[PDB]
Order: sequence, then C-alpha cells, then structure tokens
Amino acid sequence: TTYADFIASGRTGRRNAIH
Amino acid sequence: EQESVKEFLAKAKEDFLKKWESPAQNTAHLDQFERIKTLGTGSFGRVMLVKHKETGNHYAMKILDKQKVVKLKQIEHTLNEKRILQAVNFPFLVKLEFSFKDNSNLYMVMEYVPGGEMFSHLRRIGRFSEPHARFYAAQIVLTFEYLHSLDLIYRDLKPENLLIDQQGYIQVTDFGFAKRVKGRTWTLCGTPEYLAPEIILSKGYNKAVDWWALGVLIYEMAAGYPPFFADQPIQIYEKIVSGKVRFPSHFSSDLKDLLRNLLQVDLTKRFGNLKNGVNDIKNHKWFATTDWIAIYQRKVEAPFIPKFKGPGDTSNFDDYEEEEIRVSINEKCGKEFSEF
Ligand SMILES: N[C@H](CNc1ncc(-c2ccc3c(c2)CC(=O)N3)s1)Cc1ccc(C(F)(F)F)cc1
Repeated sequence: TTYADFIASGRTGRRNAIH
Repeated sequence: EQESVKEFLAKAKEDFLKKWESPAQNTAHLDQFERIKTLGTGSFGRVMLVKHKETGNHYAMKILDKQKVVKLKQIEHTLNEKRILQAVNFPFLVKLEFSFKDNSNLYMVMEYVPGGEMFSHLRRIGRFSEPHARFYAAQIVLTFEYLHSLDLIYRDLKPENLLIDQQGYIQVTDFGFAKRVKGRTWTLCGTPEYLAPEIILSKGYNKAVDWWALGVLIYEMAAGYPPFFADQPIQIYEKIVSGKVRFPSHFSSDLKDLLRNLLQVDLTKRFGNLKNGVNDIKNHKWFATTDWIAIYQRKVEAPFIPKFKGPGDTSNFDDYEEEEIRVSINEKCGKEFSEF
C-alpha cells in the first residue's frame, strides 16, 4: 500500500530544507 | 466581513512598513537570559529554551554562529528573517520578543511554544481527522492571506515548521526562506515534498507556490504522509512535475476537490491564484463549517490540546546534546551583519 511504501521510504523523519 | 477584512489588512500594511523601514535592533543582551535546555538543532543552528532572569518568562532562543552563516552563504537569508520577524504581527506567526548579537553570534529570542512541533504530533497519531486538519488549514489560510498582502512569500510550509500552542492553535516559525517581492522570483528553496512544480522547474514563480504548499500540507495532515514522496529528492521532483496525484479512499469528495484545486500544476487555474484570490479557498465547500473570524479571534475550541506541565517544561520536545555557548573576544563578520 501507499502507506507501506511511505514507511519504507527513508523519509518519515524531520525533513530539512534544501541547501 | 469583506469590508472589515480589507480594512484590517490596510492597517496591517501600514504598521508593517513602518517597522520594515525602521527595524528594531539590539533589544536585549545574552546575560539577561538563563540557558535551560536545547529544544532543537541542525544545519539551521540551535534553538534553546531560555529564561529571562528577572521576569521569569520562558522563551525559545535561536542562536546562529556568524562564521557558520557566512560559510553556508546564508547572510542575506538571516538578516532578512530577522527584519521580517520584527516587522510582522499575526496570531499564528510566532513573535520575536528580542534580538541582538555579540562578537560571534546572532540571537532571536522568540515566543516559546511548549506544545511542540506539529510534525511530532502528526507522526504520533498517524493522521488527523478531516475536521482536525481543517482547523489547522484555516489558520494557515488566514496567515497566508496576511503575509501575501504584505508581498511576503513564506516558501517553507511543512509540519516541521508549525508548533502547537497552549490553546492548541498553530504558530508558524522559520522565516529563513521568506522573501518580500511583488511579482516573480526564481530561487530554488524550501523542502522537497512541498515544492510547487514551478519552483522545481527553472521558470519563475510567485506567491501561488504557497498555496500549492497548503495543498501538500492538508494532504499530509489528512493522509499521514505527503502526496509525493520517494527515496531521493530527485525522484520526488519527478512525481511533483508529473503532478499525478492519488488520494486515500477515506478522503471525502469535497476534500479531494479542494486538493485537486490546490495541487494544480496549471498555476493559471490554481485556487488562491485566480481573480477571486483567497476567497475561492475560504468559500470552498470543504471549509463550509469554518467560522473565519472566530478562528482569527481564537474563540474556536481546538480539537486537540497539547499536554502541558509548565511554561518551562520540555516534555513535548526531543532530546539534544547540550553545547556551551562561546563568545569570542574578537568581533567576527561585523560589516556583514551590521544590519542585524
Ligand atoms: N525549519 C525549522 C528550524 N528552523 C527554526 N527557526 C526558528 C525556530 C523556532 C522558533 C520559535 C520557537 C521554536 C523554534 C521552538 C519554540 O517553542 N519556539 S526553528 C525546523 C524545526 C522547527 C521547530 C523545532 C523545535 F525547536 F523543536 F521546536 C526544531 C526544528
């Protein structure tokens, strides 16, 4: 599922702004 | 309410420009505050919970190392964030209480919000109910109406930049990416998942990028995850420009219609960027039960009230390693931050 995909994305934590 | 809103925004603009043209400076000194605990840290510096020694009031003090700001090529960004913060005034924008600098650092003493980061709450609960998400979304809408009237584009909307106060209302933070501009601009800035197509693409963009961001935010708050995600930013930009979006089955048809209008690639038809401006959004059926003035007046009962044990309690924050605040005997970057 999309949800399962999200939790396995490596980007569920605090996201930094791009530099 | 029309007349009253236009009237309100009129006064707001004049008060803003007065402070904008004559910014406040050196309104405190470091030794007036007792350092308590670090509330958050990263490339962006460090925010510490501090206590005014005499009043006992607690604040969130953002500390920036001049040398580092320069290394990061963020001189203008930092001077600009502070200029804006001392000029604006809205219930959902965190206030800058004091600001000053010393030989090595820059300091922004802001309102302290014990409730914590919206990010933490969202991930903890999974997803907010549509009414819960709508409450927050309404606050952002009003906030953007206010900022845009001042020709200010936020450019970094995301759960991570929103805090939940004592009454459970939203408080926006971080203006290191904001910009005052009438017309278009081109800078690549913000957070990957929240970038509008026109920011990713080389062409210029405008305040409409904030409205797209609102769409992403509403989606994440209601879904528990963003509409466009992947392992790497490069892949995220791919999905964003494609703009193809899928909605969870639990999303109401009205929520889906608003989002189709906010996450609109054709920035010529995106809600918030049309002839009727913000009102297209304020009058959309999803926001049908929303009492805009009462939200503005903070009379609406928050669907979620963060737990609170005191004005100096940090239980709703994460733990960081403490680091001494060093101040050189020699002035660094004087000329560069003279305006701070
Ligand atoms: N992009 C952000 C970093 N950039 C900042 N610029 C000004 C900031 C700020 C402003 C006011 C207050 C606080 C932080 C705390 C408070 O209570 N009042 S954070 C992301 C971020 C958001 C919030 C926190 C936290 F520190 F964990 F909350 C850490 C990281």
